[PDB]
Amino acid sequence: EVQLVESGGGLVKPGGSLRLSCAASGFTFSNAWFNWVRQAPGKGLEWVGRIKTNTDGGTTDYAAPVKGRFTISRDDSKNTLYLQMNSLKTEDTAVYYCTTGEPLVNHITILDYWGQGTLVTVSSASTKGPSVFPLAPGGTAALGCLVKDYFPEPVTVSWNSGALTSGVHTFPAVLQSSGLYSLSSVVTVPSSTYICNVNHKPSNTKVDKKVEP
Amino acid sequence: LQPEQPFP
Amino acid sequence: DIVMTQSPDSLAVSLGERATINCKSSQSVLYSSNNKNYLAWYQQKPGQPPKLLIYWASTRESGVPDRFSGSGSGTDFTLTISSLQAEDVAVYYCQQYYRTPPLTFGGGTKVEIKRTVAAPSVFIFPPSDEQLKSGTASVVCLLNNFYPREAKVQWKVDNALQSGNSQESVTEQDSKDSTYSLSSTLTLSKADYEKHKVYACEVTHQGLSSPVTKSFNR
Repeated sequence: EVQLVESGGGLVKPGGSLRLSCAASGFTFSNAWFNWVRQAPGKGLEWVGRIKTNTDGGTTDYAAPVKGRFTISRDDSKNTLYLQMNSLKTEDTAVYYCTTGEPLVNHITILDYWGQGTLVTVSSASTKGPSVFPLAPGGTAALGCLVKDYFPEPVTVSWNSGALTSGVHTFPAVLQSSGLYSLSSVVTVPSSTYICNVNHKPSNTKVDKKVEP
Repeated sequence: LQPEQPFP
Repeated sequence: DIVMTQSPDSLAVSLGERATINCKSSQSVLYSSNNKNYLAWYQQKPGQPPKLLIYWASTRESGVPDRFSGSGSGTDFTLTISSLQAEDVAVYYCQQYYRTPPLTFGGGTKVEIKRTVAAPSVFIFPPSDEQLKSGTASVVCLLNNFYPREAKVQWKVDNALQSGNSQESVTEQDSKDSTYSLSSTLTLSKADYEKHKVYACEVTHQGLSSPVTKSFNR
């Protein structure tokens, strides 16, 4: 299988620097032209930049709102692609994807393969872990966890280590007046067994809260 | 000009 | 700098029926030397990266079900999903690769399932004791598995209607039963939460003849 796995996303202040990585497997890394495409929350896809094969001189091209501040490089020996962001602005806040075409059919601007994406938050605000509060208790009960006052996004929530997945709803975080995020996660039926596994990686918060009546 | 994406 | 345009912005089609998405390029993408349209389509499910569906305007990517079809030429293109399933709910993007860099995309078109009206189940949660000891109280109201998305939530403290101390968010459309869920949180100071006694969440929706209230005391 083809795998594009990205890392290095997180919080960074305006004017700072941050390097995203993209580790590739399942195809010839050295014959691929790699792209970075980003997506601001609730907005569209915008191509950031591109690097050609080293055989083609490792040429890099960048989109206008990003030229002069962003740098793309490749390490064919490690099958790792880099996106190096400098002079960061709040409008650079987005999910960043690495993406490439299958080199065996010579796809250089047809985007066969995408990574899962990593979120970059450009803010002067500071990291804060969440507080996790239970939500307790036709013929259906509701229970859950409330994940309050954290920054930045994201939080990953799972139920029972985790799966239990049926009847679960994890809601989009809401940005409160405080400038911190709050979300909730819920499940169902009158039974019993229910642990919510909350995790906020920017703050190394990793909490398992047991919801009981 | 011609597009970059080659077509086999 | 080819600009890609898409229409409509949103689409609700019944299960098994046909969804049609349009894409326009600010200049031709056809290229007369061969007769190939340099245009692709991507499907982005919620919380996932785009997945390539179609390229060269009508070449279906490997593994993509045949209910997905692409057509058009020059500046006008169409993606057709002939027998729409619940798993096909996503935002679909077109992309030109005619004038190489930059790669440019359209604004996307959201495709959702049209479905029988479903009334919401309603649940209300008082604040935890874990939160009250910290000077704020969050009462949550859950509107579960309803359709369509439009719902109104009204908080009442001692039968006094509230305005601007709740916040809500809505799940994207469920990939199985095609329903939505909504979560509303009213946040008060521990002082103001204790000054009052009854906490009501009132819900209005097409599927309810009269509003639904769920309440508690303390």
